Amino acid sequence: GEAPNQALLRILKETEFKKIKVLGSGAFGTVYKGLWIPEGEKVKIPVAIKEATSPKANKEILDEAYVMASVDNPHVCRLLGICLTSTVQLIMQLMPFGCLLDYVREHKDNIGSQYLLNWCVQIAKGMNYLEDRRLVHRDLAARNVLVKTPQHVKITDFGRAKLVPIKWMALESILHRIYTHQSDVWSYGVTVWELMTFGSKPYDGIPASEISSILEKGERLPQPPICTIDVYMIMVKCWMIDADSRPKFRELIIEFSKMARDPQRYLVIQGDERMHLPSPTDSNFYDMDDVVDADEYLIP
Ligand SMILES: COc1ccccc1Nc1cc[nH]c(=O)c1C(=O)Nc1ccc(N2CCN(C)CC2)cc1
Repeated sequence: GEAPNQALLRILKETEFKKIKVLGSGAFGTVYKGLWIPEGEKVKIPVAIKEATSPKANKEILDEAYVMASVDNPHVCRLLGICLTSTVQLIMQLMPFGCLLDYVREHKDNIGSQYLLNWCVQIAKGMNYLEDRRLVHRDLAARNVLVKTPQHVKITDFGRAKLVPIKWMALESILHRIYTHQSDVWSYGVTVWELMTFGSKPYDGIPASEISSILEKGERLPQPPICTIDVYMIMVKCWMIDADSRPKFRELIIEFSKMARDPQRYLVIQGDERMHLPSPTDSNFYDMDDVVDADEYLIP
């Protein structure tokens, strides 16, 4: 029926890696900056470690590990391994610039049309991969897209991924709890809106209980000032009542790619092209000796 999931679950030793500092915290626990130096490989891999102990919380963190180890794409956050301490630790690739939501907010005056459209292509690619792997994300947002380098973003948070965030949810999802890859398209449309507005909160001030009826009436998120009808039309198509009428991720890759070839024709930003963002060809962009990124460190 279904193909056997031959993914390898890597078990890392507590002594094999160290916690440098705290990146962010919440209700789940906390995410630490860290370094992983495996066995005797003469490599230092920059990592992010996701840390009360209870049997049900450990099932939830192990389910997230299962899903995360069962993915491999340049625009998806893969699980490097797990550490079997009192409470299970998830070891993932360090995405130094953090989430895209906080990134667009903090760097607005330096974010141009090329970056914005390149991000859209990259998220669509990552999402289309999840669709190929028959994986419904169920929590796509600009807060769940991480920045490796300003020119490379990846999809994260598989704590909801299967084979509530109302303001990102499709109408069928709010009303009937139906989650399809076309419901992820709605969440993608909201994500694009989050980027195009440089981090605005969707339906700000409106309570989540009012959203259901608002979408039912025919109301949608407004057109960002930088958005041409071409880009907004896409966002709107992601928000159709008929899930089948919404675009497919493979089409979103195509659409945003054509636009990324001539970004100034599709996004009107004041002082565009003269805008600068960190590049791997910059001064002190990165002990430092023997540091390899996880994307270049393959197999045990
Ligand atoms: C799976 O856990 C997550 C779910 C949703 C969003 C983020 C994460 N955490 C992950 C998961 C994997 N890799 C990472 O690097 C992270 C992560 O959060 N990294 C991360 C987060 C924040 C930062 N700073 C960016 C600059 N800012 C001013 C201060 C914080 C740096 C790295």
